[PDB]
Amino acid sequence: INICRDNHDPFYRYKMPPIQAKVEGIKTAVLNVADISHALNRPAPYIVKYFGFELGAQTSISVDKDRYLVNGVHEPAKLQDVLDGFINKFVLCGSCKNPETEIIITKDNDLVRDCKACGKRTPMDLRHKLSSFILKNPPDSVS
Amino acid sequence: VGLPYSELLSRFFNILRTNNPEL
Amino acid sequence: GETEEEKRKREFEEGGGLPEQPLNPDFSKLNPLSAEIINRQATINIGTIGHVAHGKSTVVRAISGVQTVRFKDELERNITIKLGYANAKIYKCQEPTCPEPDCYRSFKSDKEISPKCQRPGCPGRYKLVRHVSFVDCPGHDILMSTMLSGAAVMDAALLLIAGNESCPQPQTSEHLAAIEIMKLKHVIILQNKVDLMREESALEHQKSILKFIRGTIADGAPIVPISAQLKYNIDAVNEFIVKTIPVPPRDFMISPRLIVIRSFDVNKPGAEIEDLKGGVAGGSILNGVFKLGDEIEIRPGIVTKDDKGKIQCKPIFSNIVSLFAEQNDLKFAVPGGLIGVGTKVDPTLCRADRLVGQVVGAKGHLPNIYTDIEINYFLLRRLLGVKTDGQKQAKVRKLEPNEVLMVNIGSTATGARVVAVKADMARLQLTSPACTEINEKIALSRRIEKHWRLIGWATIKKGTTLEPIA
Amino acid sequence: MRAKWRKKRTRRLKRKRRKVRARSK
RNA sequence: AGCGCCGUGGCGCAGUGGAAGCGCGCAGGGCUCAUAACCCUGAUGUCCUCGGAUCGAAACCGAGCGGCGCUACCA
Ligand SMILES: Nc1nc2c(ncn2[C@@H]2O[C@H](COP(=O)(O)OP(=O)(O)CP(=O)(O)O)[C@@H](O)[C@H]2O)c(=O)[nH]1
Ligand SMILES: [Mg+2]
Ligand SMILES: [Zn+2]
Repeated sequence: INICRDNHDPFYRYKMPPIQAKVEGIKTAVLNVADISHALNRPAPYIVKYFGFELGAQTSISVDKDRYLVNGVHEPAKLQDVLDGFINKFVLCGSCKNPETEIIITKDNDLVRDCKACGKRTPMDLRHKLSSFILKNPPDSVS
Repeated sequence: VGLPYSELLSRFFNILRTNNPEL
Repeated sequence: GETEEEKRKREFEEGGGLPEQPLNPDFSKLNPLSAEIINRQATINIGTIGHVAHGKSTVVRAISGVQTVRFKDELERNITIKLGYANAKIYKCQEPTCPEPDCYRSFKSDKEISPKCQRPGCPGRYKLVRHVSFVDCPGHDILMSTMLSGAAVMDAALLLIAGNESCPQPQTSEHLAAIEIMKLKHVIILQNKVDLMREESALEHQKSILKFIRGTIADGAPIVPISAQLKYNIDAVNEFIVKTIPVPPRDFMISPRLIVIRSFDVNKPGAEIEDLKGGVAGGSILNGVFKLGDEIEIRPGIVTKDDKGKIQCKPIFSNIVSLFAEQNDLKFAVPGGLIGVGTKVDPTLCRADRLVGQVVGAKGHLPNIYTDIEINYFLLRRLLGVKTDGQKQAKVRKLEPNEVLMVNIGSTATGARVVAVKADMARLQLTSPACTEINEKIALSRRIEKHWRLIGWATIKKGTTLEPIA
Repeated sequence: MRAKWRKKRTRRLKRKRRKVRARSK
C-alpha cells in the first residue's frame, strides 16, 4: 500500500491506498476512489475528473453507485502517476506537504488549498481545469 | 551491582543452545 | 485412567483447597502474611512499565497466567486504556535439597495452598509466601493519567527494556521518573529480549542500562533477563520480588478509605433482569479494613452545573453489597490490593471510564472536595519522552498564568487553570472535582508537543473546600 | 482551425500570466 | 453475550409462495470491404446446511452455519 506519494519514501506519514482498474468491454472501473477520497479530504469526482483532465478522453462518473469508469487503456502506473499529479498539485500543502488539505471557497470565489498542520491557505492553481470542476460543485454540499 | 544478572544471562544462553541448536 | 480435570480436583483437595475467610477474626493480630489473608487476597501491588509495543502484559501472563482482556476491537492490538489486572501466587518449596533458584513458583489465582512440586523427583509441597496483584500500566504517549494513577497505587515496580532496540528509550525514563515522583524506590529492571541476542550485545546493553541509572534516585535496582514468550526466568523474578521488596507500613490503625480507578457495571445481557446484580467499582484500599455490608460515599461523585454555571458535587453514598478480591468473594478486605467494591450503585454510573480516579470514604469520615488548591511544585531540567535527533533534550519552561495543566492528584485526572505562579508554589483552579485527604502525592503534566508531557511533582499545601450538599 | 478560439485562447493565456503576475507582485 | 440484515452465474439490484432472475460481464454468430455502435444466440450455478407446512419450497416457518449493522466490554 502506497505511502500516499510517489517520489517520497518515509516510514511515518498519512496514508493513501493505490487505485486499480477493471475492464468493461472499453472503460476501466476504478475500485479505490472513495477511500483515497476520504484519505485526502477531497470528493471522488475531483479524483476522477482530474484523471480525465490530464488524460483527454471521455469519462463516466457516478458517485451514488460505485461504478467509476474512465475510458482508455491505462496500465496501473499511468493512472497512479496522474493521481500523483493530483495529490502533489492538490492534496499536499506547501510547507510540510500535508496529505490532508481541503478545498475551500472564501467570500471571493478563490478556490484554495487549506491545511491543518501548517493550516495555510496555499495559493491554488486556479489555472487548471479541476479548479473549475471543484468550483462547479462546492465540497460536501453539492455532490 | 548487576553480577547476579549475568549468571541468569548465561543460564538463558545455555538453555537457548540446548533447545534450539539451529539458531 | 483419570481425566486431567479429576486429577486437578484431587491435588486441589490434597493441597488444602481455598478455605473460606472467617466472618469476624481478631484484626489486632492479623498481618498481611497471615494464612487467612494470603490465600484470598493480594497484599502487594506490583506494576509493570516499559516502552510501547514491548509486551508488558506478556511477561504478566508468563508470571501468573491470567490474561489482561485487551478489549474494544481497536484496542485488541494497539493499546488499552484501563489498567491490566492479574493475580499471582508466589509458591516457595519447603525442601532445601532442590536448588534455590527453581524453588520459587508463581501460579494463577486458582492454585491451592500446597500443590505438588512440578520439578521431577521432588516430593515437596509449595508453601504460599504471599499473594500479589499485578497492574499493567499503559505504555503509550497519549495515555498518561492512567499510568500515573497506576504508579500511585503501585507498591513495587518492574521496568522492562528490550535489547536490540535503541538503548535510550525515553518512555522507560518517563515511567521510572514518574515512579520516583510518587515515592517508589523498589524497582526491578527486566531485560525482555535475550533469545535473539549475541553474547557481546547483551553485555553492551547491560553496560548501557547501568550507565543510564547512575544519576537518578534509584540506585540499587536488580536487573533480570526474562523471556516473555519462552516462559523462563520466572522463578528468578519471583525470588527477587520476595527478597528486595518488603511490606510498606499498612496496618489497621489508619482510617478506612478507597481510591477508585476502574468501574464495572454488572448487567449480564440476554437474561431476564429479575435476576440481576449491582455495579462494581474497581478501587484500591491504600488504607482501611473494609468488610461486607458497610456504608460508603463517593466524594466527588455526581457532577452537575446549575443555570449560573456553578459546579455542584453530590457525594454518591452507597451500601456495599459485596467486595471481590483474588478469586472468591471475601468478607473483609485487606489494604494493599485492588478490590471490586460491588455496590447498589446505578448501572450507568459504572458503565464507561467514569469512576476513573475518584476518592471514596466509608461512613465515619469526611474527605473534603476542593475548588481552588495551593500546591508546592518542583520540576526537572528536561522533559522525558522527547526523542531529540542530536540536540539538547527540550528544556522545560516556567509555568504561566492562565495555562491548562493536567494535574494528577493521587489518581484523579483533572485539568487545572493556573491563577498564580511563584518560585516554589502555585495556585490551581479545578473545573473538575478533586478531594484532599492527607498528603496525596501529585504529578504535573503540560501540553508542549501536541500530547501530554510530565514536567514535575507537587504536594497539596492549601485549598478552598466545598461543603457537600446533603 | 477556428481563429475565434485561437484568439480567445491567447487572451486567456495572457489573462492567466497577468494573474500570476498579480499574485507574484 | 443478544437483537436487526444477507446468503449469486465473474459483479449491482430483486421477486421470493409455479422452481434459476435482468443489466453488466463473457464464447459465438449476425451487419459493414473493415472496426466499433448495434443486432442477436448461447455457459458457468448445489438463494447458505437440515427439517416442518404445501401438489410442489431457492421461496411461508423452523433447529442451525458462515458473514455483517448496534448494545458495549457488560462481576
Ligand atoms: N521477540 C519478543 N516479542 C515479544 C515478547 N513478548 C511479547 N512479544 C510480542 O509483543 C507484541 C505485543 O505485545 P503486547 O503485550 O500487546 O504489548 P503492550 O506492552 O501491551 C503495548 P504498551 O507498551 O503500550 O503497553 C506481541 O506480538 C508479542 O509477540 C518477547 O519477549 N520477545
Ligand atoms: Mg495493559
Ligand atoms: Zn498546508
